Amino acid sequence: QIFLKILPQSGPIGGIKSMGITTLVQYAVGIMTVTMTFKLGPRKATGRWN
Amino acid sequence: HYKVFSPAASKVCTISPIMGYSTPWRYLDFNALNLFFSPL
Repeated sequence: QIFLKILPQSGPIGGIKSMGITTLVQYAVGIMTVTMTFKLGPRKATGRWN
Repeated sequence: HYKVFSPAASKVCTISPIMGYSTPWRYLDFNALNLFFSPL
């Protein structure tokens, strides 16, 4: 399993008038590329007429 | 016998009456795709 989340970022804290603990509004995007290999077996030989 | 094949003609016929020779020999004919491939 591949777990993804966005690392939270803290809001400003300091001389501003009672900001309080907040979190920066951040969302993540990306391109997830998956490559699967499949072993493949040859078709069985056939001797039918039809 | 080598025979002469030559019918009489005058109903639609060829441009001209045909003629040829028939030989005592037989020959092989396998000019067909389905002879080499089964349906499968």
